[PDB]
Amino acid sequence: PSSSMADFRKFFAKAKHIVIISGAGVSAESGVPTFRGAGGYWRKWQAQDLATPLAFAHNPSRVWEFYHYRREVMGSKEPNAGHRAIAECETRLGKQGRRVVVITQNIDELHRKAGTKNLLEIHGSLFKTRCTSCGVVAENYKSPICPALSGKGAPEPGTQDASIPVEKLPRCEEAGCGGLLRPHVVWFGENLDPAILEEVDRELAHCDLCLVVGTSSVVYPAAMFAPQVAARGVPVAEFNTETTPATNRFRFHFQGPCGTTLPEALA
Ligand SMILES: C#CCNC(=O)[C@@H](NC(=O)[C@H](CCCCNC(=S)CCCC(=O)O)NC(=O)c1ccc(C2(C(F)(F)F)N=N2)cc1)c1ccc(O)cc1
Ligand SMILES: [Zn+2]
Repeated sequence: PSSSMADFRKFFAKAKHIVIISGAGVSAESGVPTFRGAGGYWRKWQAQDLATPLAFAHNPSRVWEFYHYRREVMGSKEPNAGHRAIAECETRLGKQGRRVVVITQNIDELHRKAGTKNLLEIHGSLFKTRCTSCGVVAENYKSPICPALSGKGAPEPGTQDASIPVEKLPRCEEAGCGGLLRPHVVWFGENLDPAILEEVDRELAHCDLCLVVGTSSVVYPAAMFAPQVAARGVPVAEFNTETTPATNRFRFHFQGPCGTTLPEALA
């Protein structure tokens, strides 16, 4: 694929509807642990070990400790220059009648924190809960999310399970429910919400330029979104620290941290 910033910016100057797909690399550049690839371990595990319905069924306390840790670390994390360039682009183009929408794989809300408004969080959020009894989805920023998790979630190998009884894990506050909450995060083996897929597809089907930023293009179905756009004939530019299995489907590839390349690309 082309690495001509000038040719990319010619498309950018005329694009009326830009889709920006983002993944864990953008979060890693803010120091967010992503628990995938080089993104870290929590105790002896990575995300694919704990972000599953079976893990939560068998050890909901351990899975809650993991997500508790990740919630609490966010207080010290800020959007990076990549997030900011993306948010600034949306704002600037929006005044010109031009649409920018972010479709993110990330669950850390840093695009929101940066001021992105047109945002599809296709895997949910660290800061939402879903009740396993009544299905209600709620925003939750409480620190700690429940008292039993105070001081828990420590990430060092050999840390013992808190083994919090399910009654003392986060519980639904809807009147008359009281069910056990789970993170409102899409886990491996679970499909994405059909309403979110419909919203994704509406943007993919109408965009005239697509950027795929900081993603390894190995998590499906998200990894197929930018290839679908390219197959429609629309230019796709990949901004990533390395090539990926999807790179050769795209019109452009710009190697480097997104905080380095995106401020120039989206100026
Ligand atoms: C990493 C990696 C690669 N794994 C994958 O891509 C797998 N994908 C998956 O498993 C994804 C979900 C991925 C969620 C990722 N969540 C993240 S990144 C949020 C943060 C998690 C955290 O950090 O805590 N799900 C699916 O791909 C999926 C698709 C269809 C169904 C379905 C059908 F009927 F529609 F076909 N049966 N109902 C179910 C699941 C996968 C595995 C095998 C397959 O054949 C297809 C997909
Ligand atoms: Zn409930």
